[PDB]
Amino acid sequence: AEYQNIFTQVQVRGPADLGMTEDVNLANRSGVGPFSTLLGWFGNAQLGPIYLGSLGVLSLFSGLMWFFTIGIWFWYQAGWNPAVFLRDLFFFSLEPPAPEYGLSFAAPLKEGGLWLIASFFMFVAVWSWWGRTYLRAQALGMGKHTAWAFLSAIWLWMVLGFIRPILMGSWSEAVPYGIFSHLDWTNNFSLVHGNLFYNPFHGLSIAFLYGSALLFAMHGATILAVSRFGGERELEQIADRGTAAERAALFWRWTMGFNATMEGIHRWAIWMAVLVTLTGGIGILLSGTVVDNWYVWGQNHG
Amino acid sequence: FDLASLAIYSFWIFLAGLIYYLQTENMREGYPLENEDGTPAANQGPFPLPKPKTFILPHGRGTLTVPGPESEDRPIALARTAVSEGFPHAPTGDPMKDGVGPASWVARRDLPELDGHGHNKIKPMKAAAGFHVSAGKNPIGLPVRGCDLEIAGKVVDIWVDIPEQMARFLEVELKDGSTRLLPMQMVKVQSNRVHVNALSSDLFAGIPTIKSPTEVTLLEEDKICGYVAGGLMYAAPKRK
Amino acid sequence: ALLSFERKYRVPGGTLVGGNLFDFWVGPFYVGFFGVATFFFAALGIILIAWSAVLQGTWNPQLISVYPPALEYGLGGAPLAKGGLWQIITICATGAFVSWALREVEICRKLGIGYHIPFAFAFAILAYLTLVLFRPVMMGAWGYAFPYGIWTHLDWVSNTGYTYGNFHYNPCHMIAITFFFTNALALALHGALVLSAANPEKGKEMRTPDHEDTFFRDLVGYSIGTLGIHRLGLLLSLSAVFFSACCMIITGTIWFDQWVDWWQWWVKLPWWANIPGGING
Ligand code: BCL
Ligand code: BCL
Ligand code: BCL
Ligand SMILES: CC[C@H]1c2cc3[nH]c4c(c3C)C(=O)[C@H](C(=O)OC)c4c3nc(cc4[nH]c(cc(n2)[C@@H]1C)c(C(C)=O)c4C)[C@@H](C)[C@@H]3CCC(=O)OC/C=C(\C)CCC[C@H](C)CCC[C@H](C)CCCC(C)C
Ligand SMILES: CC[C@H]1c2cc3[nH]c4c(c3C)C(=O)[C@H](C(=O)OC)c4c3nc(cc4[nH]c(cc(n2)[C@@H]1C)c(C(C)=O)c4C)[C@@H](C)[C@@H]3CCC(=O)OC/C=C(\C)CCC[C@H](C)CCC[C@H](C)CCCC(C)C
Ligand SMILES: COC(C)(C)C(=O)C/C=C(\C)CC/C=C(\C)CC/C=C(\C)CCCC/C(C)=C/CC[C@H](C)CC/C=C(\C)CCC=C(C)C
Ligand SMILES: CCCCCCCC/C=C/CCCCCCCC(=O)OC[C@H](O)CO
Ligand SMILES: CCCCCCCCCCCC[N+](C)(C)[O-]
Ligand SMILES: CCCCCCCCCCCC[N+](C)(C)[O-]
Ligand SMILES: CCCCCCCCCCCC[N+](C)(C)[O-]
Ligand SMILES: CCCCCCCCCCCC[N+](C)(C)[O-]
Ligand SMILES: CCCCCCCCCCCC[N+](C)(C)[O-]
Ligand SMILES: [Fe+3]
Repeated sequence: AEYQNIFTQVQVRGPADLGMTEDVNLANRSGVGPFSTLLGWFGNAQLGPIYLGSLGVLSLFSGLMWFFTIGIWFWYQAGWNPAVFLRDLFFFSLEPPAPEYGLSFAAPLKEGGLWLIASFFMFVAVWSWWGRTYLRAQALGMGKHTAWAFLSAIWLWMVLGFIRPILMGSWSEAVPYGIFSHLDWTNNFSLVHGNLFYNPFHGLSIAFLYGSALLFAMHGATILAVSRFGGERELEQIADRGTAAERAALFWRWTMGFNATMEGIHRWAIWMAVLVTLTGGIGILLSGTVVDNWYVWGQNHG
Repeated sequence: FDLASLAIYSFWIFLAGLIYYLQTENMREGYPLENEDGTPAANQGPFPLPKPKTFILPHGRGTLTVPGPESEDRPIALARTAVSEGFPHAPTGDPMKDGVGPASWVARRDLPELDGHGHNKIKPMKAAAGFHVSAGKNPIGLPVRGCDLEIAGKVVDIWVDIPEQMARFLEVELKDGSTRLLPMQMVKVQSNRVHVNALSSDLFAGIPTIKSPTEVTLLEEDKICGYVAGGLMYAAPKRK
Repeated sequence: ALLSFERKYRVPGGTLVGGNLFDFWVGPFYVGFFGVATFFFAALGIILIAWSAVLQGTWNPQLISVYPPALEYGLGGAPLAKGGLWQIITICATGAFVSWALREVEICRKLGIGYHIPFAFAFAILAYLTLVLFRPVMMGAWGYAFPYGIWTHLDWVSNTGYTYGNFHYNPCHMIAITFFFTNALALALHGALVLSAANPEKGKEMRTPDHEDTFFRDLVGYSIGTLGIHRLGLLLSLSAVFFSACCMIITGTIWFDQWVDWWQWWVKLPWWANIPGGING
């Protein structure tokens, strides 16, 4: 049983790490939290601290209000019955306004007006969380890659429930707030638009969701294959190539003819994932607006 | 040819542009390619060498520029087995001691890696105030057995990644009372022994030593690690 | 040609089959017995696709479809133009994939690195074998397998899933999806985190790993660690594919109905039997 660095053998533990200061407003930084011996089997045991300033608090406030808006609507649709509430929890659904309400905000509360209010609260939670992921990196002297890669995911989200329904002309076109209901909507959307499998931006989004899973299995296993030389210390391998990085690249060069660097596999990785929703966003923006039937269009063009 | 037509064709032109960016970014080490005698290769492919980039290294350690002129900065005791290219190069001496094949090290910085605050990243636990084994079989004091099934020493310390609170090395006390370091990723900790399938006991002393007792350099780490992993190929004559 | 640091690694040793006979490189590509084999198996399979292409009568990659035998051949064999080519081609691909993971293992031995990689690939091989072997056999016929066509294999996914109402309601399908999304979420953050430290703001020195930990602690309240995120990436990606393999192996053999019917087990549950109110009452 030649040990494989999947789970830790000996967890060790000392003083909590308070982290870099740099320019972080320590006033807005919470204290350090408990240590999870259970999470130490897989990674770091230390829990916390968190930052929580103006932006994070605005984010969690609206984010909660989106959650309590959808929930109270479930609580209403269940006759306020704490047993009907758990029965149908995955069947409840806050639906946007019916189409002939268009993009009007005068749609009544119980018939679309509540969807507009959670969607406001959720719009604010995301974007001020997005602003948070940016400032967190500024405060520490880091590049902004996290916020940029996050704006990739926001993009398909702004498309589903905002940009595309606007261009379609009614809120009805957005995605309902419900477990099963949003899946029904996803099925319906492909049928309405002539089989999405033929939307060439969808078939790209898939290649990247798959390829994102290919690449992290590739990368996650490689770094574990060369952790026996400190390979996970990627910064100092970037800084100062060690046999770990040389051995990682050569496995791949011998295996498939070409290889990355310890920096550059991170560019492959950021882009492979980011492209998932960049293409996914484009193919959805284009459905119903410019292309009605993707299968028929697949015959006209290519 | 419509907006969606335009779109998709544009995305594939972007995409080809992005793969071109990424491959060249991934040429900032090891390039240009060399002949097997170590002079510039005739042929390099279609992707060019990337424009240098620099990293300013913290704690005054300087700056890195890549691609820069590559040199192994170490004697390589190996030699072509073959006239034309593509064949093994066989080790001319002891590959383990000489650092080749699965035993390779890199001339890394003979300095220790520093954390954010400028202290050594790695420290033996009995130099790391407050650090202790927190779960799983605490291995200090355990005899260390090699792949010959004979004992090589006894564990005296655990060397920890402070910022990240992980066992990295077992310090191991050999027959002469001196010690070597053993990678944690290369040992099996058991209730009554530590087993090292990579080396036989007789080899434990060929582990490269550290020139100081409470720190280790990246140069040292690299020598210590590649040698232990070199035993999988090279101490297998003794694995039964 | 070689990477400027590659020479000291091109040593003899580490082969699993054939001793030193195949211990060499072709350009950057290692050879070894299983690259011999990979070449053989993948060479044959490509010929028989080219054959299967001259029978169909088209040399367009986007129309070429090697179809599995008819449902009515059960698990037998078929003529080359009625499934036999799909059957051999499937055997060359399985040979090519297994060979490829084994050649990788020789490479792990020569370079003295972990065997994590070919083990992770082997999950992709299980997934393939699940759709082309384990599932069709359990159902009793090769014809239940997906064809080798660029678009026909998407029609196969299409046709198959809509046999079960919405394949969305398959509870293992949702666990596989959740893992696939979370893998992509994690690969984005993790590449972005390293790049944000390797390439800090202008007028700054290259950040450190502590700077990485603090970013994520500030952001979400926990840093899994640089070793943990790579274990997480591996666990995440293999779990997606293992639940894919689950979600399919149980579909057709031990579950037959509209996959949404499965979720009557929660609704008809006794402790809220017949209540007036909600969606289902
Ligand atoms: C996984 C569940 C379903 C499935 C459902 C879908 C759906 C749904 C979609 C695809 C899509 C694709 N699928 Mg499929 N597909 C499956 C099984 C496979 C197998 C296989 C051996 O099992 C292969 C090789 C492919 C191959 C492919 C490509 C045509 C395409 C992009 C994949 C990608 O980037 O993946 C990640 C891999 C990488 C990034 C690495 C590079 C992969 C290369 C491109 C694969 C080349 C195959 C080549 C054309 C055929 C072999 C050449 C031979 C010598 C003849 N599918 C099973 C049956 N697949 C998408 C598409 O565009 O379809 C037209 C799409 O929308
Ligand atoms: C029957 C159903 C249809 C179909 C209909 C659709 C539709 C409709 C859509 C997709 C889309 C997707 N499809 Mg399809 N699809 C089908 C068949 C498939 C198959 C397959 C094997 O058959 C596969 C693998 C896929 C694959 C995929 C992905 C490539 C893509 C989703 C990317 C993603 O991560 O979204 C998930 C990620 C996001 C949605 C981004 C979220 C970002 C936001 C900002 C995060 C908010 C969090 C929130 C505030 C909560 C915080 C809570 C607190 C943390 C507690 N499709 C068939 C043909 N598919 C999408 C797409 O882009 O198509 C082009 C899409 O919308
Ligand atoms: C109409 C379509 C149905 C549906 C029906 C199905 C069916 C049917 C199946 C899936 C399967 C999948 N679906 Mg579903 N699914 C739907 C909606 C979705 C949506 C969505 C957004 O709505 C998503 C995200 C998904 C997600 C997924 C994943 C769970 C899974 C695909 C990955 C996988 O299995 O990889 C597994 C990976 C492989 C098979 C790849 C193996 C590759 C081999 C080992 C190597 C190939 C090398 C190649 C030949 C090399 C070329 C040369 C080199 C490139 C040089 N489905 C709708 C409702 N879905 C599939 C699944 O679970 O499969 C197990 C499946 O069969
Ligand atoms: C490459 C694109 C992929 C991706 C990327 C991506 N996502 C990202 C990022 C990136 C790069 C971030 O930086 C950003 C982030 O912050 O990451 C940590 C994020 C993120 N991606 C998220 C989700 C997400 N990403 C997804 C997808 C993906 N994101 C793509 C696959 C998906 C789906 C559907 O596949 C989801 C759900 C979030 C984790 C986060 C964005 C967070 C945000 O803006 O949140 C606003 C909300 C709040 C601040 C609070 C909400 C509160 C809850 C509603 C309350 C419920 C809890 C209950 C009341 C608790 C009770 C008491 C407890 C003690 C139990
Ligand atoms: C389990 C996590 C992910 C995973 C992991 C993974 N895959 C891997 C690896 C790893 C860790 C490798 O080491 C290995 C590799 O070398 O990657 C570069 C591989 C790899 N994954 C690949 C592809 C791939 N992986 C996929 C999936 C996944 N791979 C998972 C998401 C997918 C899809 C559809 O999701 C594809 C297409 C290859 C690039 C590579 C394996 C290359 C290989 O095996 O080459 C040997 C075989 C040949 C050179 C040719 C075989 C030719 C056949 C005989 C004829 C064609 C038969 C085939 C069935 C036809 C298909 C037709 C299509 C229309 C369907
Ligand atoms: C314990 O119970 C209580 C009551 C305390 C609870 O809190 C329980 C709560 C719940 C059970 C709620 C759980 C929620 C769900 C099951 C719903 C799941 C939701 C989803 C899966 C969302 C799917 C996709 C949603 C999308 C795509 C949203 C897009 C948002 C828009 C981009 C935002 C745009 C904003 C607009 C249009 C607002 C317009 C108005 C302005 C002023 C701008
Ligand atoms: C068990 C339940 C099954 C579902 C799966 C649950 C896991 C949730 C993952 C969230 C991804 C966000 C965190 C992962 C991204 C970490 C980014 C990173 O690169 O971390 C490096 C390290 O933290 C500093 O060095
Ligand atoms: C809410 C107060 C947070 C401080 C508590 C610190 C928790 C660390 C306790 C160590 C316990 C280890 N254990 C038993 C959980 O594995
Ligand atoms: C940044 C990494 C680049 C990897 C891109 C992989 C391309 C996969 C090709 C899938 C083809 C999609 N489509 C719709 C044209 O069939
Ligand atoms: C892009 C998806 C599939 C295309 C095949 C993969 C590209 C070939 C990779 C091997 C290149 C090695 N080589 C010959 C350049 O040295
Ligand atoms: C989808 C993965 C394929 C992307 C191709 C990326 C680069 C391939 C060619 C690299 C050339 C390496 N070489 C042989 C010049 O050393
Ligand atoms: C995935 C785990 C979730 C991590 C979130 C942790 C938040 C940190 C808050 C710790 C609180 C400290 N203290 C003592 C003020 O309670
Ligand atoms: Fe990494």
